[PDB]
Amino acid sequence: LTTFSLYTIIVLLVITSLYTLTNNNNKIIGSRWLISQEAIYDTIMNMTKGQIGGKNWGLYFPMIFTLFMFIFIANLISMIPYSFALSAHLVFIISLSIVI
Amino acid sequence: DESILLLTFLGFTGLVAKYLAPAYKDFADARMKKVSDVLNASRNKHVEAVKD
Amino acid sequence: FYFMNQLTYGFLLMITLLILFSQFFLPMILRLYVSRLFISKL
Amino acid sequence: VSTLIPPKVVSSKNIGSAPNAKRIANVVHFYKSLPQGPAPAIKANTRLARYKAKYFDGDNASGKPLWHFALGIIAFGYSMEYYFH
Amino acid sequence: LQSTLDNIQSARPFDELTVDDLTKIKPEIDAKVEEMVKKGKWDVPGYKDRFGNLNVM
Amino acid sequence: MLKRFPTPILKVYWPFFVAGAAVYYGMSKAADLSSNT
Repeated sequence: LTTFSLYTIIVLLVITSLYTLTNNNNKIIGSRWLISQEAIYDTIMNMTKGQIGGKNWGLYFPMIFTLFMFIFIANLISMIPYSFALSAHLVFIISLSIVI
Repeated sequence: DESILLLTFLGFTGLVAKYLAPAYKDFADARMKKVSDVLNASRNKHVEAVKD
Repeated sequence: FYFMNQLTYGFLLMITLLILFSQFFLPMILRLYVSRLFISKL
Repeated sequence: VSTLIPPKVVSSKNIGSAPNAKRIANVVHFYKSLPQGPAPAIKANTRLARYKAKYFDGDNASGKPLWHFALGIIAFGYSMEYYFH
Repeated sequence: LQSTLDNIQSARPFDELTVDDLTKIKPEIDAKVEEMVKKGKWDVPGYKDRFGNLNVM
Repeated sequence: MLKRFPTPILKVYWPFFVAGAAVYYGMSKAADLSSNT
């Protein structure tokens, strides 16, 4: 077992812990934990609507969403002092850039 | 050696609970009241349209 | 050392979050968009 | 030339106008709406659901459980200190 | 329409209604959501005017 | 839980998956050529 893959499992547990416990029984009103995700979705939406500006602009809008959130969450866990570096494995992040 | 960064973390989160939490509280309350007021007002408006 | 380890589990969780956020977490808020818009437009 | 007759042509008029479409929208919108906050399901438990109902509703909505989650990492990684260094 | 007015009188859960109850009262909601995903018009036009984007930028 | 939607990830996101497999094959070449350092 590796602590790094365990950290990725902790990341996916936080991903469960951002929307399921957020959404009180599918309510219209948009509670406080959902307001932040609303702001994130809007600041990525209005960003890439003007960035690539295509007629087919939204077709990579989930991708430009999900490539952000990994770096958004993995730099919220290494912020703990008693932690190991998550995204400071430069082989991994540079290989991600190579893939993209 | 590593608990001193933990002490900076605890003091910083205390400053967060002092400063950032009421601001995001007020932002969420303002947007909550705004969306609820608009969503109630549109319903009351077309209830009055039904009455018309 | 753990180049295969980090790279392979990173590939798995990248494609996992791709399909996961795509099928789940963007349209679960787009439902809120279309719902609030359809109530406000009546 | 005779007594012309538009007082009673309402029966087949009532489709095309704009309040007709709004009316057939909102008579459908009103019946399935729950009356007075009914069926809200205020009690639920799935071994993690009382945590949500006590902490993660719009009433409390405070980030202090993340604090506890941060404390959980202080429970985790520091103990991983005890497992590593 | 008098019954419609009485229905609007005592059946307004404007703080506790479910969007799944909106999909249940209107499957047109689900159809427009799924088509809006599948075509890729991820813009929600005519939303930002009365329902602001409340984002950072 | 969450309403699963068939959102296009196979008929849209093919070449990044192809690039991920090719980078796995390049890591096969690298970890069979430069992992003995």
